[PDB]
Amino acid sequence: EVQLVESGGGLVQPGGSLRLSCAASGFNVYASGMHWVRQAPGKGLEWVAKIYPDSDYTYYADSVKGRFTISADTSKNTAYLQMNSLRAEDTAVYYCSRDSSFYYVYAMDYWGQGTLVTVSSASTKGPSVFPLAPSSKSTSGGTAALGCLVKDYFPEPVTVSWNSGALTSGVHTFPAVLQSSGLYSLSSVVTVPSSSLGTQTYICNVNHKPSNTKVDKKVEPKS
Amino acid sequence: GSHSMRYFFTSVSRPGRGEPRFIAVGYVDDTQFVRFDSDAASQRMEPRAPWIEQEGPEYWDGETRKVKAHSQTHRVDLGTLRGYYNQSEAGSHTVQRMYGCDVGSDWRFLRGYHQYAYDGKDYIALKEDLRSWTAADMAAQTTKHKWEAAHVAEQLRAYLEGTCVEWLRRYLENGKETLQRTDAPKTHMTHHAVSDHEATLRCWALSFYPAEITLTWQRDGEDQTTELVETRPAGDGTFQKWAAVVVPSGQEQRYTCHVQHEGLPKPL
Amino acid sequence: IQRTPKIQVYSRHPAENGKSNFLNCYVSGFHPSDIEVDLLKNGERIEKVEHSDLSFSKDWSFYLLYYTEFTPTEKDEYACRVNHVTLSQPKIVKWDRDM
Amino acid sequence: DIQMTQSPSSLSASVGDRVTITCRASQDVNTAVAWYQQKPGKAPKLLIYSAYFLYSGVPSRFSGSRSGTDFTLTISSLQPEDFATYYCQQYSRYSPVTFGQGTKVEIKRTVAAPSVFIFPPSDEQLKSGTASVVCLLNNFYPREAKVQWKVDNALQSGNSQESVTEQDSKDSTYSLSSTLTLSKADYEKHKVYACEVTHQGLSSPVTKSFNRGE
Amino acid sequence: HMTEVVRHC
Repeated sequence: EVQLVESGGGLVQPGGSLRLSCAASGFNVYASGMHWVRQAPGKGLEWVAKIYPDSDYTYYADSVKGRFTISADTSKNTAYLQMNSLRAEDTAVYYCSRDSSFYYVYAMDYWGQGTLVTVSSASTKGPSVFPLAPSSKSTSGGTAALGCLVKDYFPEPVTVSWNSGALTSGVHTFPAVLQSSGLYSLSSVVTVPSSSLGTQTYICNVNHKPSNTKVDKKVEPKS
Repeated sequence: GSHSMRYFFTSVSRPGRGEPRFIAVGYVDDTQFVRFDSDAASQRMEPRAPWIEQEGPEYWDGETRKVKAHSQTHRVDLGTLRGYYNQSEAGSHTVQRMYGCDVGSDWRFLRGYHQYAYDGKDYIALKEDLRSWTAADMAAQTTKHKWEAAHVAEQLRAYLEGTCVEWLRRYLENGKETLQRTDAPKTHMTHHAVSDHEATLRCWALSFYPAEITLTWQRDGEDQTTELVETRPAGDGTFQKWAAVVVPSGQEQRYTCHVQHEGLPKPL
Repeated sequence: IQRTPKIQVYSRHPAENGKSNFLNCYVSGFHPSDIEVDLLKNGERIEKVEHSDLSFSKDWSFYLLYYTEFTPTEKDEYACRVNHVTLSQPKIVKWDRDM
Repeated sequence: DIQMTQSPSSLSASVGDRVTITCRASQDVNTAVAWYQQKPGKAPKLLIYSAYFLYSGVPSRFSGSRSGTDFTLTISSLQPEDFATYYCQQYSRYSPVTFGQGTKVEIKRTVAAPSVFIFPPSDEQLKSGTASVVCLLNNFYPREAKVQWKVDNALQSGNSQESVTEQDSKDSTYSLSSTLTLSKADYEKHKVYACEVTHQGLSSPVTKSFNRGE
Repeated sequence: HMTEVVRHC
């Protein structure tokens, strides 16, 4: 069963180096081509580099020639992107994909999940989590909304769940907005039966792996 | 049907506001029929029902005099009770007294009551036997010994078994179409979705005269053991109540609401 | 003792837009007796508001009905504002028809 | 350098409608053209390879054709879960592959008014010296709404930012958040906070408010 | 008809 998992994405200073790794499973890296495709935030896909491990052959996009080097370790069944002289424009989700083994499919059939690389004058900061307490002045159709406000964090990937993921129906976690401060803040809301408020515990799990921050915040009606 | 007559008296101190507030209301069953308010213009016991207005001038001078005597007494009690608990003169405090009697289907005496509270807590109460007092603390035991000496229980017991029951029987006869009525609850159910997978079933009972009502849910066969509001007055003599369940959507048809009320032959 | 009031805002008869009715605000289970109750139309205080004679339940906690004559419409918003010594700041409960 | 132009940068069609995306190559690329469907922040899935061939396991309501030097992806019967961005690529096994700019497909559905909610800032936040007021518009269509902030009935500018969810994959609705950021000092100067919403599915604008007590 | 029997305390 073919699977690709990228890792090694993170925050790096401009001028820095970084190496991304693509763990292949359910095939041989030697027998296929690996590509890196990246996606700058809210942009389209940009092909970066390709390699055939068997005969070192490598090809690169004009935009990263002479800075990036793609390589493979057959003994780990893993391919890599060594990224040097990194600039702000290199900030993106990096996907690792392969050439189909079938030959009759002229395309990248399998992709990984992607890993975010943030190229910025450092600045790692954990988020503050505030309750959006369900209002105890109607503001219900028989359903109440409550949430938590995840505020002032950098660099990017923040995960919010509810009741350690047990609650998914009616959850809306908002795309992060960048503030005037140059820091991110998002909101997670959920709608629940207004009669559950007396009975049910609601906890939002906020995870900011870049700063090593996990917060579990209980959200309940105020009085 | 079981019937009752109750009187409710609340006295509240008003440091710096002058004389303390006195309110008295008389009920037959769940129907208010008389009231006095120290703040109101008349300074008289006023009628609060049609069937009481046919009583003569001697009745109204009598009730007014009696309620004025209750208020004058409470005006004292507030001061006495402050002394016992050693409380400040600048603080407002509340004295409450409820008394009345109970008649069975056969309109014969069933029970009598006389309870007394200070700042919303039990002070002293007449027992079941109507010869004896339960005192809630050391302060009320002072009042117990005083009222045993003044033969209070013996003279209340005469009122509760005699005057109270005979005037309740007279009120039941005078206001027959109001007090001996039983308005059955008008019922319906409302539905709202609250979720992709959940929905609220609310069960309404309205325009029912006696407040004694039971609203209970069942699923398939067994009582669903859930939101339930306190029975509330409609403002026109009748009463209202609702009960609700949050039920998984597509499964509303397996829930039923059950209504018990003396106006209904059998439960709905 | 201090007991915080339970507030219920509702119509005398099932609400029908354009049909005269009565808006009720039932405050119960409270102590002490001093309480302040306004009925509101679009957030603004309704003046001519009548109320029941103070009485109390078997736990000695008080209850009052405040009420006013009204004709509901779809866009008009109705509410009850209650101030009490037990309330940090005034509590506002909106009129929903299916409460 | 070969450059593909995705013909329509965005579009919206109702569930069941036929939709055609075109991709125009700067030189002859024979039929070495593949199509992908990328759902927001997910890894791309292959639809069509060699211009015309459906990849195995892809719904047959997808087809790919050529028309002179333009290449067409067609969704014959648009489904709610087909909300995505679609990308055409020129694929060469042994040189540099290049992608189209992409095409966003919105689902057009029945008008739905938002459910509005307003949240005051928490005491936990106020002690840190900032107050964020949040106004939330729940499950509506279409994406266009107006959220105005009024603090003591003064209209606000430049102190609010909003975030709009991706279209839902089943009901095809949007949720929106407008946050109003103030200093504890400026926040504690006023009583009434209101967000007023104009939406197509609302006869008149709706306002949700609070006075700073309760 | 109220009661006539009300003793202070």
